[PDB]
Amino acid sequence: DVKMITSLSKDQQIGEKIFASIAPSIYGHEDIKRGLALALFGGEPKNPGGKHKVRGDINVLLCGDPGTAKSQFLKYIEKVSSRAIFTTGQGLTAYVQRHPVSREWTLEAGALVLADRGVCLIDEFDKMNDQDRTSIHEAMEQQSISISKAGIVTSLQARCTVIAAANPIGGRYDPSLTFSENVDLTEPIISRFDILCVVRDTVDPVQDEMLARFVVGSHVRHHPSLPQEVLKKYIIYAKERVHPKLNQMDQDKVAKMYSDLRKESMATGSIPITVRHIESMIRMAEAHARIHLRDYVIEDDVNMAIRVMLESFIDTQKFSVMRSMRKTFARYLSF
Amino acid sequence: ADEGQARKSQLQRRFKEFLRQYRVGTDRTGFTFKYRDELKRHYNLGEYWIEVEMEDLASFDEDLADYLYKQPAEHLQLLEEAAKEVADEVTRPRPSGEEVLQDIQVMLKSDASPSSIRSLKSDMMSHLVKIPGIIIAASAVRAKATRISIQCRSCRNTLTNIAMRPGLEGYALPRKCNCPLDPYFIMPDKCKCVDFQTLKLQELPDAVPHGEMPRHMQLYCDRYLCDKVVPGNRVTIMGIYSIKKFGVGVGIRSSYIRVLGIQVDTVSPQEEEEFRRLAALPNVYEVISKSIAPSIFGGTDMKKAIACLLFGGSRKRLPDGLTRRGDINLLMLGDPGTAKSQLLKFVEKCSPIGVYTSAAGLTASVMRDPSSRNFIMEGGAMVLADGGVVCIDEFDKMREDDRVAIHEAMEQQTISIAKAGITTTLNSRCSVLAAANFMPTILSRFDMIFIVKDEHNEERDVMLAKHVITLHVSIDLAKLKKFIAYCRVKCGPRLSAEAAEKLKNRYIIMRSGARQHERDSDRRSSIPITVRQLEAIVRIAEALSKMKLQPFATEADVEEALRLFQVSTLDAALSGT
Ligand SMILES: [Zn+2]
Repeated sequence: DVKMITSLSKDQQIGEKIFASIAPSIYGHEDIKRGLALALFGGEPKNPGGKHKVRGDINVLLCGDPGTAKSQFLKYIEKVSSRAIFTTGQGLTAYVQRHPVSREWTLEAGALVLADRGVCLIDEFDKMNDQDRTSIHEAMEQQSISISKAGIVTSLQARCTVIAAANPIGGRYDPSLTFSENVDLTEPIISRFDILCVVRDTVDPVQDEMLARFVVGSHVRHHPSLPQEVLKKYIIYAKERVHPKLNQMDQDKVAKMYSDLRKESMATGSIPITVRHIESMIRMAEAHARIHLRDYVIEDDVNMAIRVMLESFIDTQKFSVMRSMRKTFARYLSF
Repeated sequence: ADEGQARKSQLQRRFKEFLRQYRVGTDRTGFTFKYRDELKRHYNLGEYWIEVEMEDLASFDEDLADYLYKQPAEHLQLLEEAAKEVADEVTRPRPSGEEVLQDIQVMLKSDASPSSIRSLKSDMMSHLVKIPGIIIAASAVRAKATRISIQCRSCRNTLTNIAMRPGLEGYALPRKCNCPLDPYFIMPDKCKCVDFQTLKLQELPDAVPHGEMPRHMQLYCDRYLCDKVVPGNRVTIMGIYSIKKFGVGVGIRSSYIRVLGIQVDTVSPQEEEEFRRLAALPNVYEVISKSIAPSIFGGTDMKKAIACLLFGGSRKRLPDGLTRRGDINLLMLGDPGTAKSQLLKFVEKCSPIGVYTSAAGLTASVMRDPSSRNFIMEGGAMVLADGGVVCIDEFDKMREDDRVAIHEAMEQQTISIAKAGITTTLNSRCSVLAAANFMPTILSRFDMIFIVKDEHNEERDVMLAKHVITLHVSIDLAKLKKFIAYCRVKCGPRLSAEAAEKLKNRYIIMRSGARQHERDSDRRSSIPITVRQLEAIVRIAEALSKMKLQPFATEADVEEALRLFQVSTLDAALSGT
């Protein structure tokens, strides 16, 4: 069963071959394909020896103007993943309920305890209510809920990765302001997300045909007159038989970047890469231990980790800063 | 029928020869009669219970410890009736005031692998089981008639000495007086009673098959097992899985576990000295404040202050009964960058009593109960923390009413709600460690403000590169707590005459310029000194000089505390303008 997976992982170039296996229909977005693939397998939930409880869950937050297949990105991840659940934001915690059969006032499970090990697909993130907002943040940095309800005082477990998509205000994302303005979300919540992908639109002529032809053809072969087999068994296998290790040769390969970029960002109207970004980068370090079975930290996927952790930060920036920081780093990082 | 009592009179004789003969220890050292001695030493103290161990019973007579696993109901009786005939030939002659022999509740423990609630299949009905869990509830103790006596109503015929069966099963009063149909009533004057509780046991968290809410079971404690465990404990129950007999489906019964063995999972003269010498050593101050925040580094003042809140000042009662505070409050202003949640978790973990809150609320509420249809009172966190410490984050998220009430609670140190049908008072005695992200008055309810700051020089960036791996990689608390537990309770510090004239001249000159500060600029908001802040200074110096078991504080720490405060007030000075 593995004997194939051995050489298939030893291709040394499984990255490209797996990226275009998720998002099977939707054309383009090989950018966000990368991030979501990073999220799917996950990372490594190491337990720090200083009693600090770092988490091993990658949470994503899409955003972009209406009509760009965000919801489809949610629905396909409903299928490909395992033990997944789903919800809209327009039930998040366990609540007292009168049983249909037994006629006793029991307690029923919510929507963040049914993903206690898998994924939680939130939709219409903006439409959440104040109680829902004050309840969602607790589970991010603690991953554990208490219920002192009418039923009884309990404290249960919730270890889920959150995959949600918000909307742009004014019916269109406009990149003059920062992303923290068009999202319409409380500020300490966006920090609880690792990746911040920003979806947009395009009127380029040569891609109009490329996308049209694809949709039209997908409407030609659906009506009554890496495939979906390798990667499902692969997310089952590669979830289990790896335990990525952590050496200390990369420990100084990054600080040389931070010392520069912190000044580069603070110089202008922005807050540089902070520790809650280094944590995301170091989490996505192992995100490729699951694809390659590599499990050893190398100066190769650190070029990838830093690249991604800046990819999800240059976009959420100002008008001329999203390009000034590019002219500096996108040419500096030697992409 | 006639062989029944003839077997029993031969079991109650082999259960008696076990207590009377079982020894331990080898032949080289010397022996020890294990259960006679405990019977005597527990009777003479007035306890009346032994703790028989099942391995011993097995190793002495192998058949008995099997019956006890199969028919525990009708054999525990013989065991507890032999424990009473052995405790008679051991303690007698009882001296003067007691000459009636009591009854010995024989508990029993074991060393065997535990089952789990999900493994209680109905073939285990009336077999000793052994399950772990967590207590989740506790009823109030009640009476339970054991030896009851009835009387007729019309002809006044008595039929006494009737014995109830143990567990949750009643009794069927006759109807054939030998007078109307059921002429029998209970005589309340003649009925021996024993206590009984009723707990509720939830299954351990790491054994739920993870799709649902954990299942729980119901217990039934007895005479000496009552008031032995508190909701929140870990236990290991040895009970007789059985059924209620108070006589969805046609033949369904209820089920409980009659507990007859209980366990719990987890100061010294020589330990006192490691507190003594540590309080006496010259650099006693920094040694603690260094080992109270290993992960987070930078600006030990925000860790210097937290050292005092763990000790606190002292509670004084003037002649007027006008008591004084004995706790402190702290505010850590600044952006939420998750650097502070770690600190909250630490201070909560290393505290004698402590709760970290983001349910019912913080202060008390008045809620319309579904059952009563009326309003009831819900004391929140600050009434459960007795002397402990409460940690709070996002000081603008808490409910408007709740924030008002926490303001008043830090003001007066008690919560008194006068609403629909509720007029009570709850003493709030805890410590507030708040983290911010605001009136000049809720701000002034505290005494110490710490806001966050940083730089960006490339040597500063070398400090940052240092701090990178200090987190990339990832005096003990286990004795720090047991040190505080003895330090708080043995020191009575007050101020010495010189600290008085130090503080007077510091505070007067702190006031003396606020005038010319606010008379000209008056930027619609500022923060001046108040006597509440002065009292805060005094109760800080007390907590400093309590680190050293030093019953009299001096100028040794007043000036550094005043400079700490020159930091903590200038912070809010910069923030409020
Ligand atoms: Zn009669």
